[PDB]
Amino acid sequence: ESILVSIWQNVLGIEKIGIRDNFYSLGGDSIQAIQVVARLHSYQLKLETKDLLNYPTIEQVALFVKSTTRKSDQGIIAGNVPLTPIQKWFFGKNFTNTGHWNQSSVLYRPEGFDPKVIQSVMDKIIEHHDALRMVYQHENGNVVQHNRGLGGQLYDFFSYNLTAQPDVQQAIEAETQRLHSSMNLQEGPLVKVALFQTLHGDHLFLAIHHLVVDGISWRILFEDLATGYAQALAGQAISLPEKTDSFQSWSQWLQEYANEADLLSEIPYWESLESQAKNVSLPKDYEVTDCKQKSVRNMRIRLHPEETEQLLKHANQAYQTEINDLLLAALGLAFAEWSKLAQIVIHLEGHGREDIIEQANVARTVGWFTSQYPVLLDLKQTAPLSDYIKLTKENMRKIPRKGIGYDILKHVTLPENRGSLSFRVQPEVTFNYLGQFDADMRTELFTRSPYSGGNTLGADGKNNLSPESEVYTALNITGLIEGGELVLTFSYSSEQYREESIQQLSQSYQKHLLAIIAHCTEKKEVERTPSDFSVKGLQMEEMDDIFELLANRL
Amino acid sequence: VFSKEQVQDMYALTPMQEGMLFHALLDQEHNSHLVQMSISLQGDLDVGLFTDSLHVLVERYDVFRTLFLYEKLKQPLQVVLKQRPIPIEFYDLSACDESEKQLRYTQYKRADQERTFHLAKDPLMRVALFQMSQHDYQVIWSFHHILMDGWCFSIIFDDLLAIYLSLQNKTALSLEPVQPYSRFINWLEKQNKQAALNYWSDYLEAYEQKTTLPKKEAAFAKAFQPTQYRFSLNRTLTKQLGTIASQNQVTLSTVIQTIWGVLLQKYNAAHDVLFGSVVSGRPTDIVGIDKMVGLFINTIPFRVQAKAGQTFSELLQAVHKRTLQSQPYEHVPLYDIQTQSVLKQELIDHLLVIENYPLVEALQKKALNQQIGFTITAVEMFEPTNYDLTVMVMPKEELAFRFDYNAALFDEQVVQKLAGHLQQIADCVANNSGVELCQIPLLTEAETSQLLAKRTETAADYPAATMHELFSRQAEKTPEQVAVVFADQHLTYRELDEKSNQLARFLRKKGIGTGSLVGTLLDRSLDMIVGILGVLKAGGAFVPIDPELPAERIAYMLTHSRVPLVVTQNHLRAKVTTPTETIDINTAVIGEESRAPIESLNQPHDLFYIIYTSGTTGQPKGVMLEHRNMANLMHFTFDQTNIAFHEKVLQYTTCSFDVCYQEIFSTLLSGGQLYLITNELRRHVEKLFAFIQEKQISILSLPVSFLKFIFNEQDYAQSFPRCVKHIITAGEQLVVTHELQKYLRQHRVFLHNHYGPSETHVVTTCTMDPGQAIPELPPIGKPISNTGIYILDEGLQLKPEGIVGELYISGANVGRGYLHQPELTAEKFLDNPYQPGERMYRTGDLARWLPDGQLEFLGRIDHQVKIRGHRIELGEIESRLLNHPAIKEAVVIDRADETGGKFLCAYVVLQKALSDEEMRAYLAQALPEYMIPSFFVTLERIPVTPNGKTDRRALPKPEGDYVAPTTELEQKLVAIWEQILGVSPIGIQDHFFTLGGHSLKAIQLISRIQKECQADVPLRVLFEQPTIQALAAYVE
Ligand SMILES: *P(=O)(O)OCC(C)(C)[C@@H](O)C(=O)NCCNC(=O)Cc1ccc(C2=C3CC[C@@H](OC(=O)NCCNC(=O)CCNC(=O)[C@H](O)C(C)(C)COP(*)(=O)O)CCC[C@H]3C(C)=NN2)cc1
Ligand SMILES: Nc1ncnc2c1ncn2[C@@H]1O[C@H](COP(=O)(O)O)[C@@H](O)[C@H]1O
Repeated sequence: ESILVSIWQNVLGIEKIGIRDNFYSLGGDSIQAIQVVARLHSYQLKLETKDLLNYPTIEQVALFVKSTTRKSDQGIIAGNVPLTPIQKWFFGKNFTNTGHWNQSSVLYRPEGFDPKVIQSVMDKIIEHHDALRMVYQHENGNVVQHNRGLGGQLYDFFSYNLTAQPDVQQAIEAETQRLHSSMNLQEGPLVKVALFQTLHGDHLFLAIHHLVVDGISWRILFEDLATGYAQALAGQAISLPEKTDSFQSWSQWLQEYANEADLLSEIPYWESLESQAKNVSLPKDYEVTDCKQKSVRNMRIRLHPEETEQLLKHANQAYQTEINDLLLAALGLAFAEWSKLAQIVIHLEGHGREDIIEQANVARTVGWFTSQYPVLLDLKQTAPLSDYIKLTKENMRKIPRKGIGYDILKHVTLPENRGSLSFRVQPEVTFNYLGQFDADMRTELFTRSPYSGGNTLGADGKNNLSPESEVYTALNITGLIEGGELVLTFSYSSEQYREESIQQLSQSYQKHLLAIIAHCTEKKEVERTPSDFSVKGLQMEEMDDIFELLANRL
Repeated sequence: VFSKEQVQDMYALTPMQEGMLFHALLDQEHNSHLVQMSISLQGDLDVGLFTDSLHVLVERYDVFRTLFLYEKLKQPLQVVLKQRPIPIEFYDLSACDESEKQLRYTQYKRADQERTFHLAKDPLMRVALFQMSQHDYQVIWSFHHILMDGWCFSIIFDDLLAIYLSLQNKTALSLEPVQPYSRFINWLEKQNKQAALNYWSDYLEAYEQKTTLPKKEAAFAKAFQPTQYRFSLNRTLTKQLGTIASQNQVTLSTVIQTIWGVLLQKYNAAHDVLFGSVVSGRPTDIVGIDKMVGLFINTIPFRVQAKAGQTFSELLQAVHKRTLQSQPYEHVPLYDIQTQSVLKQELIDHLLVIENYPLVEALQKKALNQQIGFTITAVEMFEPTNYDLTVMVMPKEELAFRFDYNAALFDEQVVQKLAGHLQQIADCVANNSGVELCQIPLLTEAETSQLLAKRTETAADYPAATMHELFSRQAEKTPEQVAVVFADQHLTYRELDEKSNQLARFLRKKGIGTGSLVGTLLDRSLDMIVGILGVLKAGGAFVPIDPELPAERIAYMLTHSRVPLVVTQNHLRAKVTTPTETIDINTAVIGEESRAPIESLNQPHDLFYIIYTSGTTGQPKGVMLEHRNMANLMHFTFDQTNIAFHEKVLQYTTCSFDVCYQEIFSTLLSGGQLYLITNELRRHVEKLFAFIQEKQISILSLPVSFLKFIFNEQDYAQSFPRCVKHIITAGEQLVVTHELQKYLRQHRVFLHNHYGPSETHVVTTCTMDPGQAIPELPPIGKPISNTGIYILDEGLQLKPEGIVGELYISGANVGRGYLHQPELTAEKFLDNPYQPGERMYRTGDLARWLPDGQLEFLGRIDHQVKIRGHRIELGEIESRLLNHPAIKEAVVIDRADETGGKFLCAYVVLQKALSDEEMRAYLAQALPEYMIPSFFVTLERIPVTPNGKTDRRALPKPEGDYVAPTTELEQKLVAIWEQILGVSPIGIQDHFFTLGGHSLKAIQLISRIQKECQADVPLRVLFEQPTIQALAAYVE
């Protein structure tokens, strides 16, 4: 390539270098190679000098020139998509009426939301993001995903005027309740859209089957919708950001990664977990083994805005925890008081996307990446609160790759690789902490409809899971910040637990979380723990030795 | 006071910092580990802003605020502090005497080079400023090696000047973010360790014998004294090497490394040599690593190996490819690479370092790039240096070399010559790229002419008459005297002459003469000397045979000789089963021959004498001397030996071996008297010494086995004769026992040691010992008149004094060749390459010139044992065994297992029974564990050939190491050993590095000790005595 010739000329100094002259014959060395590569990368081309030396001719090294950044395939893509771990989990959980398992929101726009504009935007949205096209065929009694092309019928659309009814909220609620029943997973759009007109402005309902979307994917979809509507209002060509690596390729690289020995290196950790979790259990107010979503009840507890700001700004520093570490330590103490169990296991939803494949960028990728892993919280030594928060901090750091590996081993690694793993601990309890709501209210061009209804993104959403679906987890605990306050939601099945026992559990949570926020804000020093320092396998028994030796030496 | 707030970070040490922490903990004769950049600045310099800029430089780089903590840890750590100011001493001397100022400055600068950093307790930099005038400042900036590669200083000084400029111009710092050394640590933990150890174990695989350079002296003391020498190649020779490199597709560093390779080959025997190469160790895979301040510089083994037919270009290609294949793995620490090798340590003992950019010049150009008020006017550097030798090369305009060397170990003449040879190699390589490695000469004209002068010196002019003509001209001098006595019967010289004339006149009637040869299968008698001399006067060559030989071997020798005629006694006529005429020497017709002198009818040039050697051929082969060969020896023996003339000589060597005829002609032509002795009496030392003393014999000649052994036969050695004045010996590597020492010292017998292939003569060099002082392994001495002697390599090239090579022998002693199987002759016999017109014989011996001009013998080229990387002189182990009071006679051999794995074993005969350890300890007093024999075999008698040489064939095959007992007393160290080593239960006398320990696990060991107990022990202890029992001196 001419660029590479030009670098050789203006680095080796010799002019007129031929297309296959020899780097060592021209007088290169371990330094002229560095000068070539450093110069070359200015053109965004990359070349390890190992290749420049080993293939010391222009004609031979050019076969190893690369672009520094990959261009992710922005084309239209289609075809077979392997199940990801969470999709395989979904089909393996085998709900009744799987065609009604959704996420949604209701948007609002005071000045109106003209149907043709939002239609054109959703069209471009579904042209752009491929995974929203998939269908799930139940071929041969197994399941396979087909990523459809642009063969029309991207999404179902509906439009309504509610001004004839005074109680517009009830009408829009009942209609969105209707739409949730209509996901033809084998053949049809997985995105449903409805627009409700009203004198106070237009309301826009989005609903999407959960198999193809996620909270991060909703933040993306909203800000892309905002920029798309800005383009449509400006009348310019709707032109979304550069497509990041499409979910098909993520599924492929994951299936490839799922059999690498790298993941299997985690296997002794998850074994050391499961071999200890063997006798994990959770009590029930009544002996029952299945429930339906209509049996689920939820209740909320709040901290005051002052305590929420203290938790957000000051409670972390005293231990270099992050927010998750404190909420989860409080959950540990809550169960330690309420259950009086020696141990408990909690399942957490990571956002996935854990940089598992170095060439994979998914920052703009719509899909269901939610990655589930169990964690065992120790409850035996709750007395020294100074240490319980340290212990919980460290266990959260021992989890490899923040837990993306475990459900690959459960669902995708070929079963000879996955060793002794039993996979027979189940999510009786789960905890998650969302960010702020600001993923929804991210922009002023439109906002959350005051008639939001039961159609929230969160597990407090009423309509988005079908009333006949089975309750897959007994306690679902989610935290979020709104109005400047932390809101905790506890979900339970009315047939497994009664109201008084969840009022107990939720107060025994609020108590210990306020205790922890006070304790850690009052502590004015900073302490640190072995995970802070960058010494592999350093321990409390050793870090406080090193800090003893320094204090003695100096 | 300390607070936990202050620590920024911790790390495990990188392999380089691990190695340098070990090094810094090892030594305490000095702890000079340091660098002292010393920079002279003229002009205007605001010392306040300089101070500030140094404080901002120490804040900028985390590696300058690093401290290394190891005192009690499982594993050394870097601890990085958030704040740690460095000392900045300042001394305004501008008001001081020019006579004082330079002294005060020099005294300080030299004192600072002595001020050792404490790797934990002190900041690892200093700066000092001396203001010498209104516009003159000198900076001293000592720092520790462990902080950074010294060349990193070019970065640090650039940042420092940028900071100073920013402060002077009140302008924001433009410096980029620091490329953090932790970025490389991550990459070191990402990399697969075992793939690289499994490569380096392959690279070293066949490394049979360690490289050497001629160290002057043993480590009698750590008299280390850092010394230097430097030189450079001419402009043209350098750009010629550049042309070679650019034509061969290799770097100039590869050409330089190959030239140093070929040099180390020619300086050794080997075709396979390994030395340390120092490489930047910065993996190009890292982003920005060429700006990363830290410790990267690494030592790798570099191996150059050649085929015999390989051109230098073909070695260039091979060493280039071997370098590229190594590059992915050059970050591995040498302490682990050494563990991959059968040389578990001492794999490398000198370095070749190539540096395209020295720090001076590079630094000396910097401040010229900035408008600041001062100019850096000079710079110096100082670096205490590890190795005994280090060849720096700077590929400057004139390719310049420098040998940093410890002059306590290399003589300046050794290094001066080494640089001469290194230039002569480079010139040969530079003129023809395609010369064979065998054909490159090391020697300049000044050495070539000086060695060849040893042929032209000790030339001598002699009458070169025929051997029987010399006898006749002697016999006319004193014919009436008794020449020979056998049993109790004697002949005069007259009677010997008359009988020889009679027998020669008779033998000529059988056609014997110039075209003819005679077999002389005669047993010892007066008739034997008469027989020889008569056959000589018959003018044909005489072919003696030992009656004690196998009849099949006798018949082989006869038929292969094509001998028509055999002379014997009557009883031997049955031995001659061959179709050959057999003459009774007693036949009365010989009494009728005319007794007056027979005419001399063959000439000194013609064939004379033939005997049959052993060898690698299953057939014995006959080597034939010409008369000129013995005549040349006789005149030298008269001219230049202390052997007395009118003297009585014991004949001992049997007629099958040429020293017999060294006895015979040397006795007769000196006019002495041959005392013959009956064949078997050689078996009866109690009768030999009785005869010698009762006959008052004045001269003896003894095989080497007689000297080694019979003087330890205490009852007889304490009864040894004292009438003897001179002893002659030859045939085997001579060894003098402590008993033989005491006897020679008391009796002051002149011992003469002679050497020769027999294919010339078993004398062609000699030395002689007045009994005043005697080495344990005497040399084989000087060449002799009209003998040329050369130590050559496989190319027939001369090789320098002090280097080993093939001992070619030349001049008047060189025989005609082989009587039959003459097709072998052209392999062994050739013209002297350096001087046509002289014959030369290719001895299979190695030898070395000693600087005093004596010649050293090194055994056969086939037997260079090179056990487990090391060469061994078996004579040293033999010396130690033979000087044991219990051992009478002993031998050592390179045996091998039935897989072909060589091992040392000893064959021994003793005055008492004793345990294996009762001699093994007696060796361990002095001999390294690569050269103590693995097994000891007890025998009744060592097999000897009647020539007296030991026989490797007749000793029995062996039957059936460091292994040691678990003689536990306290397990504490054993538990420490077991937990660190993990590989085995540990013997209390067992060896840490033999157990697979290495330099760094030794520090892990001691750091464990000094926490698991309130104990300490200097690291050198674990290298002086690498055993658990070594710490018995330290537990209390
Ligand atoms: P291209 O090939 O040109 O290279 C790329 C560039 C960009 C040029 C890059 O390399 C660069 O910028 N250049 C850097 C400088 N020049 C070079 O090219 C490389 C170079 C480095 C250093 C020098 C000089 C040296 C050599 C450095 C030191 O060498 C030395 O003796 N080693 C340190 C001593 N420490 C040890 O203990 C040895 C290593 N550890 C061991 O394995 C020991 O054997 C143990 C510890 C005993 C093992 O324990 P146990 O298991 O046995 C110091 C010597 C001399 C210096 C000096 C003064 N001059 N330069 C030159 C070039
Ligand atoms: N005095 C001696 N010292 C050392 N080696 C000798 C001596 N005499 C003979 N040899 C060696 O033995 C071989 C010749 O043996 P021979 O021809 O039987 O004397 C050659 O390898 C010689 O180098």
